[PDB]
This record gives sequence, C-alpha cells and structure tokens, in this order.
Amino acid sequence: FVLTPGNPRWENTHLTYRIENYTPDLSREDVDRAIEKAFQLWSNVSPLTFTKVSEGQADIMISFVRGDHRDNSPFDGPGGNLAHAFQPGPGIGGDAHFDEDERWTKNFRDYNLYRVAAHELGHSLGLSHSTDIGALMYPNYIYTGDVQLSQDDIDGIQAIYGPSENPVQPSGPQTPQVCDSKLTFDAITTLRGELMFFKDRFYMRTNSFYPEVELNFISVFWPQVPNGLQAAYEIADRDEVRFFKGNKYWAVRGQDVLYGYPKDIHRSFGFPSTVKNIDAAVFEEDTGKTYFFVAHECWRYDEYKQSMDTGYPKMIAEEFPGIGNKVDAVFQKDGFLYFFHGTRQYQFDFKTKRILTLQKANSWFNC
Amino acid sequence: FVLTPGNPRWENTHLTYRIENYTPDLSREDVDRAIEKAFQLWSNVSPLTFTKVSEGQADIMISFVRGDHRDNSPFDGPGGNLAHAFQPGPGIGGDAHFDEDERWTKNFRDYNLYRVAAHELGHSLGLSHSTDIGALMYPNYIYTGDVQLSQDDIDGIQAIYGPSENPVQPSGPQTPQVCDSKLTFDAITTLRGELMFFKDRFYMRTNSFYPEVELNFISVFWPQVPNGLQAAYEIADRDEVRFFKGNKYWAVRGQDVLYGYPKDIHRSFGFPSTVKNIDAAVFEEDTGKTYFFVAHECWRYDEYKQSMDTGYPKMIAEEFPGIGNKVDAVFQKDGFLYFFHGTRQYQFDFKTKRILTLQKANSWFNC
Ligand SMILES: CNC(=O)[C@H](Cc1ccc(OC)cc1)NC(=O)[C@@H](CC(=O)NO)CC(C)C
Ligand SMILES: CNC(=O)[C@H](Cc1ccc(OC)cc1)NC(=O)[C@@H](CC(=O)NO)CC(C)C
Ligand SMILES: [Ca+2]
Ligand SMILES: [Ca+2]
Ligand SMILES: [Ca+2]
Ligand SMILES: [Ca+2]
Ligand SMILES: [Ca+2]
Ligand SMILES: [Ca+2]
Ligand SMILES: [Ca+2]
Ligand SMILES: [Ca+2]
Ligand SMILES: [Zn+2]
Ligand SMILES: [Zn+2]
Ligand SMILES: [Zn+2]
Ligand SMILES: [Zn+2]
Repeated sequence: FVLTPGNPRWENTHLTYRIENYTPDLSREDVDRAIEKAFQLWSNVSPLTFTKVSEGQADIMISFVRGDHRDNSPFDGPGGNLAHAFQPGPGIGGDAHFDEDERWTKNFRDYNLYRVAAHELGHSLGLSHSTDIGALMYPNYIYTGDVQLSQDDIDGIQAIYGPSENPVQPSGPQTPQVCDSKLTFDAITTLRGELMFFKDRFYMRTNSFYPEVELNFISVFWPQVPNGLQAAYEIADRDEVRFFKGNKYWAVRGQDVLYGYPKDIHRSFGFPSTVKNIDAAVFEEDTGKTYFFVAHECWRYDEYKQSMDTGYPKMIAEEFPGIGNKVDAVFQKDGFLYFFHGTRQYQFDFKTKRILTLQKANSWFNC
Repeated sequence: FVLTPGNPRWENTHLTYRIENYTPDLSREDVDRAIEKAFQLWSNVSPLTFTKVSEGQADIMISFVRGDHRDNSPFDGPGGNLAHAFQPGPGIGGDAHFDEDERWTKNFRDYNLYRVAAHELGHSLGLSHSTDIGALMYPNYIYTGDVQLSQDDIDGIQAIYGPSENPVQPSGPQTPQVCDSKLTFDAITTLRGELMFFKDRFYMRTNSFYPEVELNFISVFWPQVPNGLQAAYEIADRDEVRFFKGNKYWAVRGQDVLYGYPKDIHRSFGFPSTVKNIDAAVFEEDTGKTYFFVAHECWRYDEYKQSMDTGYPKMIAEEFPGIGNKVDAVFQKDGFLYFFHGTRQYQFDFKTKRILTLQKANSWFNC
C-alpha cells in the first residue's frame, strides 16, 4: 500500500457523499448500490461512516463526466482512462468523476462500475496506488469475478484511520509472497516446460528461464478454473492439464477448458463416496499412471483406460517412503517427483523409492 | 487518420521482420500467425511486402518484454500499457515491443495478440492515433470480435504508400458520420427515453439531454446482438428490447439477452417461409400492437398473445399513407411514428393517418 504524499486524511471519520448525476447505462438503483457497496468495503475495516445525500454539497461529490470537464484532467473517450478522484480536502477534495464514454456494467463485462468505484474511493480517503497485483488500489483495471479488498488495501486505510468496523477484526486475502519462507502451496503442476504453482486466487509461474516468479490471478490466466485449487496435474502427450476442487475437475487444452468439462471425480475416476476432495496428483509418465493423494492414501490410475489399479487405497507411507501422512502438492520433473508438505519439499527417486534431498518449498523461486 | 510528424515512411516498400522472442502464453505457430495476419492487413491495401527472417537484423524487430527494458519507455506490469512501437528509421525504428506481463490470447479474452500487433505495426509503418473510434489505430484497446481495418486506417496508410495490393481496390468499413447528410439507417428503437440508431457495427445514441450523439460499437454495448441489425424495437412495460437479423431475433432485458434467446421469427411470430428477413418494427403502445415491415407489407401482431392479426400481409401504401413502398427504420415518440427511408423521415400521426412533416434522417442528431 502507499499513502498519499503530505498524508491527506479526512479530519472527521463520518462523511457525507452525493451522486450528483446518474449514468443511462444502469438504472438508478443499480448505480445506487455500486456506490454504497464501494463505500461499504472501506467501512468494514476502519471507522469511516458515510451518509448519502441528495441536495447541497457533501464531502464526496460523484459525477459521471466525459472529455474536458474542467479540472485539468480531461477524459479520453471510450476505454483507457475510466475514472479519477481527488485526495482529502475542501471543494474538489474527495471528489470522484467517472468517464461516461465507458459502458458501465453490472457484471464481468468491461468496466464494472462497482470495481472502479472501490478504487477511486480509496483515493478520496487518502490512499495511492499499490504495487500489489491483488489490491483494488493497484493502478490498472483487472476485474476478477467479485470486488473484494486484499490485506494490502486494508493495511493502507487502517494506517490512516486505524482499524475496527467489524469488532471481530476483519481479515482480507494476502497476496502470496514468493520468498516469504512461511509460504505453502495448494497445488502445483509442471506445465509445458514451466512450473505452475497455485495458491488461493493466485498462480506463481517460473522455471524455464525466468528472472523471478510471475505472480497474477488464476482467472486472468484461465476461463473456468476455480480459486482454491486442491490439486492440478498435466498429461503432456495429450497436451492437457487438469484442475481439482472438491468433487469436480476441469480439463484444459492450451488456453481453454475442454468440451463440457467441469465434471465429476467420482463419475470420471471411480472414487468412493467418502472421497469428498483430493490433495495432490501426478502423471508418472514413465509407467503411464497418475497417483492421486487423498489424506494418507495414494491411488494409482491407469490413465490410458480409467482402470483404477487393483483396489489401491494404499498407505502413502508404504508407497512413497519417508514423506509422511499427507501431501500438499507434487509434480514430476527431470524424472524425480517433488513432494510438498508445508514449507519443506522432498526430491524423490521414483525408481529407487528413496528421498534424495530435502529442500525448501521456495527453492525454484530464485530466492 | 493521423500521419506521424516529420512524415517517417520506409523508403522501400518491401521490408524484412523478425520475431526475436516468443511468449510462453501461446505456441510458436500461434504467435507466428498473429504477426503475419497483423502484417497481412497492411499489405492488402498498399504496396508493402514483408519477409520474415530468423537471423540477423531486420527492419522490424519484434520482442516480448516487460518492465524497464532500456528504451526510455518501461512497461507497467499486468494491464494498462499493453505494447508500443517506433516510427520508420534505422536501429530501433520500426521496432515493436509487447508487454509479457500481459496474458496473450487467441480469442476475445483480454489482450488478443493479433488485435495489438495490427495497432503497433501501423506505427512501424509511419501512422499515429486516429480519433476514429472504429479504427485499429485508435489509442485504446477495444476488441470487437475480429480484427479488421476500417476505411480510416486504409486512407492513412495509402496517404503514405499509395493504394493497391488487391487490384480490385480494397474497401474497408467507414465509421458512421453523424451529420453527413448522405447517412441512412439499418434500424432504430427508442430505448428508455433515448433513441438508439443502428448502422452496421455501430450504434448512435441520443435524445434525452445529449450535447451530441454518442457513436460506439453495438458489441461494446450488448453481449449477443449481431452487427447488421435489420430492425430493433422496444416493449417498455416488459422492460424489453428486441433485435432482428435474417430469420433470428434476440430479446434483451436491461444490459443482457434473455434466457436462450437467439430465436426464430417464423417459430416465435408466425411468418410465411417467404419471409427471409424483416425491414423495421414498432410496438404501437396505444393499441398494443407491433407493426412489422417486410418489403411493402405491414404485419400487425397482437403482442399480448402472439395472434398475428387476421391475415395481415397488407399494403404499407394503404396502411401508412404517403410514405412509400419500403421502410428503413421506424419508432414511436411523443405518440407519433417516425418512418425512415434513406435520408428522409416522415412524422406520421397514427390517429389521423397522415404525414404531418417531412424532416431529414439526421434531425435528432443535434446537427
Ligand atoms: C483498462 N484501463 C485501465 O486499466 C486504465 C489504464 C490507464 C490508466 C491511466 C490513464 O491515464 C492516466 C490511462 C489508462 N486505468 C484506469 O482507468 C484507472 C485510473 C486511476 O488510477 N484512477 O484513480 C482506474 C482502475 C485502476 C480502476
Ligand atoms: C486496456 N488498455 C489500454 O487500452 C491501453 C491504455 C493505455 C495507453 C497508454 C498507456 O501508457 C502510455 C497506458 C494505458 N492502451 C494500449 O496499450 C495501447 C498502447 C499504444 O498506443 N501503442 O502504440 C495499445 C492498444 C491501442 C492496442
Ligand atoms: Ca469535496
Ligand atoms: Ca476512457
Ligand atoms: Ca456510458
Ligand atoms: Ca493440495
Ligand atoms: Ca529497426
Ligand atoms: Ca501492461
Ligand atoms: Ca505473458
Ligand atoms: Ca431495416
Ligand atoms: Zn475530473
Ligand atoms: Zn487510481
Ligand atoms: Zn520498448
Ligand atoms: Zn499506439
């Protein structure tokens, strides 16, 4: 997070605000909620309260404009520059203007008003752009399926107005820290010569030649793929990748999900009803079998046929010796299998059934 | 169109080019075609030829970069700034760099490489930003479902290199000219207190308080709605709008198309097989009937039931006296019906069945 230079903050924490004019793109009530919801998220985590008015001045005047509207910052027409706001102060301070040449929407479609309103307000309250890719106060429009504050937006505003507003103190999603040594993973698949590490809403891409990891949203990379992946594996020859969440899985062939693919793990793979979700999975390309890890059970699956090999709910402890009782994520690189659990990973030699080395979870991260 | 100051143009019309490096987002061949297709569209309409190479320099070096890459224009990470290029000249002249922090896609999804490559190249060849909303050389990313050159991009490049490359001289879509007095319409529906005029890929919005018309893409406004609409009408009480193309129609309730709606005019409305498409349509809210215009036949349709009123393929000439043999577009405002045909429109009094005044098609356009 970054606080605006000179530290402009509203001297009282309760403010008025007023929607001077409405966009013909949305009904009045729809424009009425994009705004209060935008205001709402800054309240939930600090002591700011807000009263909407319909006459006279208010601290935060909100207008839909376009082109030159006389404030030494004219808009640019359709796209590009969407909106802007002014830091705490009298007159124009706190004011937010949105570009009417934009199609203001109520869904994922280009230029969700709610998404833009939450950005501009953090300004109106004293905040500047965050370098955090997941923060709503990042500088560019990236819509992700909802509009929620990450931990960064929260620390920025509480750094000006202190905490509160849900005295069961609020927590917001923290964007993954690549070199933070307490970092653990949800899933990991090797993917066409690179490694795709998954965590919450984020993917950490690396390996093939990267001067550092690339952090960004799962949803900016792929269409259907959920957040909170549980396992993700790859089948190279079928130029294919699979993702798992709860009892469902999506298969993807380069850039998009295969025909009618969010499907069932129980129907497609043959799992007991007790199997409410999986923990990791790896296509062992030598033997042509995928291993699914469920708590402390390793299932082997004849990929080429769907033949769950003879019974197979086995003890990981007897199958893959020395790694433990559970797995976080696993992949196969250079022939080895990299088994993850917490912050430690084990280099396993599948052929001699013995751990060769123990390394950190972050070793591939150029840290 | 706008030509770059100092008029930088490549002194020979055949150029080499080379893709120094490829994006892991797309296979090599997919990155190979976004580029040649991008180059291709500038060829089709001028005398420029291009040879792709794989070693040594070339006039147009193309690289995927990110951040500071040392040219006094560093990228900004994910979103915002997507790419940039340099005018005709030695060394860096003609060179195009694309931001790798962008998810490079092969479809409508955010940041289609083909769409961006066509923009940057017009630069490499000597062009600057057009104020034409429909031009690929407009300054902001607006993807519309394809990547085609409008008439503006064409006139700009032929203004530097003269015509040719399909000696059946190419033509490209001209963006509607609001006040050009030779302008005619495809369809027109009044829409919640404003008027939506349709033409090709574009909508011209006006009326309720507008200090001029708003020109932009049909596809930036609505999801499913085709280009080349034939008729569009509204049913206010059902807060609903309908669009027509060939033998199909979409119904829309505020911002998106109703459930499973691209449907059949013959199935839904009861039209003879001879009815391959319609010309205009208007919900006459007084009588509760919609009139469909087909060549020189007016059909009346009991909207509240789907009862095509008794036979009804009638003579427009006897139904709506004095307007003619065909209609371009029609709507109902202030009780009157505004009948369009070419560049002239007729104010009709539905109750006295007589034209009150004749005006231009552009009269509502603040021209
Ligand atoms: C898809 N478009 C974008 O992502 C543009 C990129 C851009 C930024 C600035 C600009 O001219 C200064 C031109 C283009 N970003 C914006 O509109 C941001 C403007 C801003 O920071 N408001 O406080 C608002 C977003 C973050 C909600
Ligand atoms: C969704 N994003 C956008 O529309 C941004 C908006 C923007 C522009 C400039 C900028 O910093 C200068 C920051 C943001 N446009 C761009 O990337 C254009 C850059 C350009 O003109 N290349 O020749 C390329 C498009 C037209 C294909
Ligand atoms: Ca103010
Ligand atoms: Ca804009
Ligand atoms: Ca608008
Ligand atoms: Ca897991
Ligand atoms: Ca060059
Ligand atoms: Ca960028
Ligand atoms: Ca990329
Ligand atoms: Ca028509
Ligand atoms: Zn402004
Ligand atoms: Zn901003
Ligand atoms: Zn550059
Ligand atoms: Zn440009």
